[PDB]
Order: sequence, then C-alpha cells, then structure tokens
Amino acid sequence: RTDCYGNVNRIDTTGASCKTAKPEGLSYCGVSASKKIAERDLQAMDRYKTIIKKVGEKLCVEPAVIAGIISRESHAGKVLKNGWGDRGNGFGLMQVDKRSHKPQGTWNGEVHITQGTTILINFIKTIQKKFPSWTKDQQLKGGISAYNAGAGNVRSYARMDIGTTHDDYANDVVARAQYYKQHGY
Repeated sequence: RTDCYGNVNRIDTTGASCKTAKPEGLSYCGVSASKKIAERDLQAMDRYKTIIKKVGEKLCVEPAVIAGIISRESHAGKVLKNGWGDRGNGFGLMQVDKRSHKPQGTWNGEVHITQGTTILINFIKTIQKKFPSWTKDQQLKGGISAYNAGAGNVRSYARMDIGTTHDDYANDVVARAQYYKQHGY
C-alpha cells in the first residue's frame, strides 16, 4: 500500500540544520525545529491532503514523505508565485526543476504531485541499486537526499546530506515527514 520503499518512522534523523532553522525564524535547530516548521505548514498542507494521500497510495510511497518534501520545497505553496519558485526554475508544490524535467499539470494538482513523486521514486531505485547492502529505510533516506542533490552526491549513509541545500536535506525532510505521519498523513 504505502510501504514499498520503507518507513519514515524508522529512519534516524538529526533534523534541520541551523542554516535551515534560523531563516525560518527559530532560535534552535534539529528535529524539534523541523517539526515546528512542519506544524506551521500543516493548515496549508491540509488543503492537499486527499491528493497527497491518493498519490502515495497509487505509487506505494508514504504520503507523509510527499508532505515532508512539500513543506521543505514550497511551504505547501505559500512561497510560490503562480506555482513558481523564486528563481523561476522550480514548479509546483514539489518544485520540479524545469531545467531537468518539463513540468506537467497545474501547480497544485494530482498530475504534478505524481510527477514529483515519480522523480523521487526513481532516485530511491537508483540508491537501492547503488547500495544494496543498506536497509530499505536507509535507502529511502538516500533517495530523498538525492532528490535535492542527485544520486552522485550520495556516497555514504552518514554524510549523504553534505552537499545538499543547507547540508540537511533528507534529515530535515524525514523529521518533517515524521510530524506529518503523526497527523494522519
């Protein structure tokens, strides 16, 4: 159903770096900061809950992981302009980069979340192949990190997020995702 690629609850996380938290207005960092940021985005997220869950169920990925990416990438659409990110390259709740993939659908619909989620799954698969001695959940983590920085950037489990935006991509996302999971996603 939703567990084909792992369980976010089983992944270890150090959460948001201060590079991510500060700018969001927090005076502290880590897992609790991630969750606080996730909570500030819940109401906006809730607007798309049904769709997030429908796509997760379709593709056999946890809806909370999709929600976590959404929060991180666009704050559930709050920082977008007609679906575009501030540099004009990312499109949609999940911020598909127009330079790498032609964007499909409306910015906040099922087509878009499908596309973004598919890209994610492809990164997961690549990591599964690249490190077949990792556990499924570890692989999920690596797939999320790659979503931000590419598969090439994942050379180990411990330092995967170095080189991602704020050096905390997946750790942050996973912490946000754990908050979501707690909230019915």
